[PDB]
Parts: sequence; structure tokens; C-alpha cells
Amino acid sequence: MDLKVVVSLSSRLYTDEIAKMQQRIGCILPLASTHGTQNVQGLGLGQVYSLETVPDYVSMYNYLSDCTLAVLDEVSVDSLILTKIVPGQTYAIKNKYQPFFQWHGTGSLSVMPPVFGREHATVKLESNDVDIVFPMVLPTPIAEEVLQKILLFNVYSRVVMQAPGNADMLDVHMHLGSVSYLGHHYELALPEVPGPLGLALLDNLSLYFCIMVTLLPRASMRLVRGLIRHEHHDLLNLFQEMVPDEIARIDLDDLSVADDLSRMRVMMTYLQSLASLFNLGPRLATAAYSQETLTATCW
Amino acid sequence: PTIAHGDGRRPSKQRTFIVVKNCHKHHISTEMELSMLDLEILHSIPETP
Amino acid sequence: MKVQGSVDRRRLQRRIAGLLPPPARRLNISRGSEFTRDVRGLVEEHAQASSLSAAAVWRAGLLAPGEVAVAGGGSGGGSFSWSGWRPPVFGDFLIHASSFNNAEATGTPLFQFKQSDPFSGVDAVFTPLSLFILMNGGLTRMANLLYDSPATLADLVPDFGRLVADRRFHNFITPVGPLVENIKSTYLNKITTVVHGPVVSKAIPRSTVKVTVPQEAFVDLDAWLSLQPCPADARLYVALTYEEAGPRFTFFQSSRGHCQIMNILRIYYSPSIMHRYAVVQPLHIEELTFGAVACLGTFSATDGWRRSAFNYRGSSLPVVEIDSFYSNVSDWEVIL
Amino acid sequence: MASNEGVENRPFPYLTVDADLLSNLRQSAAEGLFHSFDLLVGKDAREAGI
Amino acid sequence: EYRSTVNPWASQLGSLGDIMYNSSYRQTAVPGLYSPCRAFFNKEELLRN
Repeated sequence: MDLKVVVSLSSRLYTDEIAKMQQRIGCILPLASTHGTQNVQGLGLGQVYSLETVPDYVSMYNYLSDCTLAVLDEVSVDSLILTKIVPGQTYAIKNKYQPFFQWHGTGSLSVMPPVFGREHATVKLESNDVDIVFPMVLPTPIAEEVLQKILLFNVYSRVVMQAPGNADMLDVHMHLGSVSYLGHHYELALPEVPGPLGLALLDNLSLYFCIMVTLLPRASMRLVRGLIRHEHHDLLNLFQEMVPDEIARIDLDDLSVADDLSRMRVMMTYLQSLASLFNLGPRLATAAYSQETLTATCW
Repeated sequence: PTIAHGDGRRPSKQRTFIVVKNCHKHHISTEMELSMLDLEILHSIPETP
Repeated sequence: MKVQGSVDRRRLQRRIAGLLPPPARRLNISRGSEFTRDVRGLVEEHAQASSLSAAAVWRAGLLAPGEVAVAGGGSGGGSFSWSGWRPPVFGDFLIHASSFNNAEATGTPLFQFKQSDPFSGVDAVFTPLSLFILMNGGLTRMANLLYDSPATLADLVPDFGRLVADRRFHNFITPVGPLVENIKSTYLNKITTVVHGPVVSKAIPRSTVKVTVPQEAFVDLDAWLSLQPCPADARLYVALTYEEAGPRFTFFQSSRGHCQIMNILRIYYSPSIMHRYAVVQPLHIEELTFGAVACLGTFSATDGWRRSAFNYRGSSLPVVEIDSFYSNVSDWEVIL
Repeated sequence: MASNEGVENRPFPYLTVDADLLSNLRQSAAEGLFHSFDLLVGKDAREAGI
Repeated sequence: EYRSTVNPWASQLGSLGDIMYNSSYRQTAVPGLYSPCRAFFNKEELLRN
């Protein structure tokens, strides 16, 4: 019925940081406890993302899905007033995140750690000896695009250990390093060392791959074989005239419908559960957005 | 104030200090749970002893 | 003068006057007063029952357009946005009276097996102990007291040999929710559960309902795992696991999150996956699946799931009980 | 948990006494100073049915 | 006055003890545990005063 938290600062803040914090009014940041009054230490994302420890980017995701999000409402010299986000309510939220992505009306938003930069997110409170780190929110189509970019880097950076190859570490940085958008290219900050909990997520992904590879429908494989030669298509333009040798070696036996049918039945059940692995974070639903007002009505 | 000295010492003229102090804010809260059954039978009119 | 437009002032003000006032919160407090007519109204919550009189029904407010009763009739009416209290959605099942033991805990979660005969009129519904005897100290001594002649349960599920072999037994079982009401009849019982709603007792003198799971099966996933946040909600899950010994049923509690929980359950079942995959069954087409998981509802963290006994037939069974449950069923996700 | 087989929660008319029973109470029940105790918190701290 | 240090292996900036207990290089460390030598080797903690 009443959804409000009063975060109290121990020490007055300086006239420059009260001005910086006010630019973030209407932004989400996750607090630790669901209580009416709190300290500043639970406020930001700052403890998981510190300067002294490497950013994992997957322990940070796990911190968001556990916390309780809140919308910053009012800023003063000694306080920060928020309203918590609970399941069965609607909220009015502004688009004020610094690497600027533009939202659509009637779209779904996603919450992810500050992938684009540590400096874009933080408002440093040197008066209270804390750094308040805001999470970055994106439209769902582009948020998944960034999450995939980060995971494949954890593999390929490790696969290419120290290679003098001009091809390596220049292709994996030009492909995975950036995310393009409407008339822009946004660089991602990618970890120098792929840490744990990011590889442990890719271990689970592989287990699904070890299963699916045994039940692939062969009728599917014979179709792509006929199309890469006979017809010309934009989807199959990825494959050149050359055909993957694995398919010719995997698919030898003649097609039987009764087998490819039950192969599809077993496989489809894994994709349904595979989807749970990819969300990895809280999602919002937006019903109205004004290009000029910069205010959505999220649910 | 100051003292008058005979030597060539550089005289410190009139001096004043202006100092400012500011307010601090404190908040306090507690939580108490209640049963819907009691909150409801608060409303009803009892028919039997 | 001209009649003001089509719209009529002083007539919309009356109509909007009803819509304006929101419900009451944040009342000011005085230790001198310490209990007021103001504090009362803020606290009273307008129970939804009556004594069956045309005048008494108007008193309680059952005949009100909103989905929940607003007391006083029209007085205090038109708020319609107050703590979003959603009433429970009950389900009614017709059961073979010999299939269901009448001595059930009134809160036990139920499961319906989807029959495969068209245009039937009776249903098959199982408790955690019925499912134990069907799937074949502890539950073994207690479930056999409640259910003897396990054949009558085997008659409901005629494919159980086939279903657990192809590992598609779980998708014909749909969770329904805790017991709320049970009429005890000679031939065809009538059972009432609560699906997707605050599990609340419909008896006339109200009593708190708490869902009960046998302690043998209930596994706290959060303590076994043991800065991290402390959220409001915690969730209850079921896992149907096809092992070498046979199918198995377990209940779980944690407040991590879905993507995490699906990872913790794979770590938790790693010893038992290796064993089945090496001893008896390396590989086949359909037999690949291991198990499934569903979510049974959300209850308050920091509390709930006390432990208690279930006394019947001069023997007890240690059982856990969850408070303030909110039933909310999702589909099965394959773990492997 | 752990009524310890001794307590009935029926609503009695209790008698107020001036003595101080609060002193060091929590850590007394936690370690079995007295058996057959009950500990009710929040919603549970209410009169029982009749 | 007569000596520069007692052990360079800890006094000097890039030295072993500085490497072990100063925050600049312990990125990999688990944040839970408590280090007594942190108050003596951390740079920000020294310059705060």
C-alpha cells in the first residue's frame, strides 16, 4: 500500500554532487533491504562493482535479480527518497542513462549491470566515501545482444591465449568489442580475465549443446545441403559455395519421418528450458513513452 | 583585537571571522505485524457472548 | 444565457467526487490519543462473510461491484485500489472416495493426473503420499497406513509403466494447489483447492491455513548452499526426478531466482546424474531426460516453514508447514 | 517451533505484576534454562480461538 | 636519520610486501577475509590522513 524508503546520509554532501545526483532522478537502482529507512551502503550497485575487485558481470546480474529495485524520487542534502518496485503496481520511469539508447512505445525493457563503462554509471560521493553505481537499462532486443557478446568473449579470449596472429585479438575485438545502434557504435568494457561464474554459466550452456547434438533432425540437414548449392538466399549467403563437411558426414542415412518427428519432440523441450538460462535478469514492460518527455510508464 | 608594539613589526589590522554551522537530519522507523483475522473481527458486530 | 455546452457543470463534480478519494495510509500518531476513531478506520479490513439476511448482506457489503467486498455499502465505496487484495480462485474436483484418504492435512498441495478417456466425469487427484505409493521410519510406514491396496491407485494411471519409461510422466501431472475444503462422501468426494490466489480458509470461523510438506521430502536449497541481498519473497518448487531406483518427488525452498535455481539444482543433482548415467542407463533416444521442475507459489522469507508432526493412526510423521502462502503454478522446466 | 509439550495458548485472564521478568530472557530460553516454553512473534502474538 | 629503511622488500613501492597487501594489485582476492597489514600498506588509507 505504501512503498517508500528514506535513505539517510551520515554526512552532508557537497554542492556539486547534489547537482550531479539530480540529473538521475527517475532512474532505477537496486537497494538491499525492503525497509522504510536505510543506510547509503545498501543503496547502489557499488559493493559488487568496486575499484579493487575485477567485475564479473555475472555475479552482478545475480545481485540484481535478488535485490529489490527502486525509483529515485527526490534528492536533498541529507537524504535520497525512493519508491520500491513490487510485482503488482505500475510505475512512471524516466530515460536518463548516459550511453543513450532510445526506447520505443509498447516495448520491454531489461536491467543489466553497467556493461558500457564503470565511469558512465557512478556518481561519486566523496563526502560520504561511497560511489553510487547505477544499473544500465536497455530495450530487450539490444540487451540480449550485449549479453551474448560478453559470453562468447569469455570463451574466445581464453581459447586465444597469446597468439601473435594479426587475425586473432583483432577479429575477436572488432566482432565482440562493440555494439552498433542507430547511427552509432558503442564500445563495451570487456574483462581482461574471464572470471568464474561466467564460465560456469557457459558450462551449463554446453550441457544443453551436448544433448541437442545427438538428436538433430536429419531432414533439416539435407535441406540446407540442397539450398547452399541450388538456390541463392541471403540467410544462406553466410555459407559460401562450400558446404560444411560435418553435415555430409553426419547425414548419411535416408530420411525417415517417424524418427525426425520424435527427434523434434525431445529437442523442443530443451529449448523451452534453454530460454530460462538467457533471461538472467529482471525485465520491465513499458506501455507509453514520450520521445520528448523521456518518461515511460513501466509495469 | 590587537596589541601595539614598538618594533617595526608589520601591524595586523582589524580582523574578523565568519563561521557557519548546519543542520543534520535523523529518521527512525519500526514494523509491527497484525493478523487479518483480528483486523477483520474488529469490524464485525458480535452476535453471541 | 445559453445552456453550458453539452457537458453539465455541478453534475460531473458529483460523479468525480466519488472517484477522487484514495484509500487511507500514513495517519499521524499521538501518544496521548494512542487509539482513535481515525486509527480504527485505517486498520479495519472488512471481512467478507454474512449471517444471511437481506439487511445483513447490505451491512457487510457483499453486493458490491468490485471483486472484493467494501463494508458499509456505498459508504467508503469507490476506492477500488487498496493493497491490491486479489480474491482466491477455487477449483472443484470430483474424486473416487476410495482414492483419497479423508484424513488429509487441509493445506497439502495436490496434483491432478490428466486422464486419457474423453467425456469423463471424475478426476484423479494425488497427495504427496498418494504419489509416493503410486510411484512406489519415514513415508514408507505412514503412507502405507493411509493407503493400503496400492492397486486402486495403479488403476487410475494405466500407462505408468510406459510413461516413466519414456520420461513423459510429469507433463500429464498438473499441480493444482493446497486443500481448502473437503466434503466427505461415501462414493464420490468433492474436493476444493485454491489455484492462483491467497490460500485462505472458507470455514465460517476463520482459521489460518498453512501448506504442509513431509519433512523427509522437503529440502531447503538455501541452507544447503550455505554480500547477498535479503528480499521479501521466497518460492516453493517441486522436482520430479527419473532416477535408477525409480521416479522421485522432492520440494525445495530458496529466494535466489529462476536462472540461479536452475543452476543450483544441477549442482545438487550431480551425484545422482552420474550414478544413473553409468550404472544402468548410458543412452537412448527418449530415455535422455532426467527430470522436471515447477514452481508452486511464493511465501514470505525470514519466516514460515516451521516443523510439526502429523498425527494419525497412533503414529506420527514429521511435517513442515508454510505460512501466508500464495499459490502460483508454472509449467515444468526440464533439468539436465 | 518447539512448544516442548507443556503449553496451552488458551486466552487466560493474566495478572499484572510489578516484577521485572524481562532481564536476560532471550538467552535464557535459547539454551534451555526452562523447558516447555513458547516463543510467539508478530502475527502469532494473538489470542487463540475458542 | 642514519638509515633509509629496515627492509626494502616491504618499504619500497614495487616491493614484495607492497605487492601482497596493497590494494593496487589484489584484484583477484576474495573480498571477505580481513587483512591486518592493510592499514599499513594501503595507499589511500595512508594518504587519507
